[PDB]
Amino acid sequence: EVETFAFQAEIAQLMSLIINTFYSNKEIFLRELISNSSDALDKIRYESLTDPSKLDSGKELHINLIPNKQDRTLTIVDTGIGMTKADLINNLGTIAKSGTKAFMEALQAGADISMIGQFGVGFYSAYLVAEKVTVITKHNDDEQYAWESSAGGSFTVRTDTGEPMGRGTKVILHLKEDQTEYLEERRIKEIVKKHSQFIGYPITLFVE
Ligand SMILES: CC(C)c1cc(C(=O)N2Cc3ccccc3C2)c(O)cc1O
Repeated sequence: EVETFAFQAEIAQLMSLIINTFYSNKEIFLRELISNSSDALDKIRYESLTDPSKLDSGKELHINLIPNKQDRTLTIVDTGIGMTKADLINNLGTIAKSGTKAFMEALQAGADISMIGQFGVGFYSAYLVAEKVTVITKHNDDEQYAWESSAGGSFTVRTDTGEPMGRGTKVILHLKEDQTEYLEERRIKEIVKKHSQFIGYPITLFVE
């Protein structure tokens, strides 16, 4: 069973801006996803301090970067808190309506696209490089779900019968044809060092 949803008009607008604005500094997408992963890992870590059973779905708190040149995908995996069905539908747990509004106001007053993450809508920077994004997620309080969107105003949600993950979020970037540099090991290392050097969790870059 696949449910199709319309993005709120503001989010559809934000996505169209990201996809259609000329902006060469696309590499910032990765730091935005690593930042989201790090936030989700902080959440599970903090909740686990009063309830250790929250880590029964996995004790390791980490980030994996998985390039696949055959599929032309870059996948960002974490073992953070994950998201419920309600969170996914509600703009992947972001303050997207108010954040978009504030972001647009900032862009009028001298901000640029790289500042997207300051407004809580950094996830959408995935569309700088990806023609389609798949989000697989597992929260302790819910079952596993796949969110998907190629933009164009809509997204889908279905139950994911997996590859079960114990807990966390997997972001699969189906890269645009001209963005395959982000599958190269030396390029990924360079971007992690430039923008995400000092992060509170291990980042493992998988080799092919
Ligand atoms: C898709 C994107 C928004 C994203 C989400 C997560 C995620 O699971 N969460 C849950 C959570 C709880 C508190 C604070 C932030 C977050 C983000 C993720 O792990 C990675 C992502 O790219």
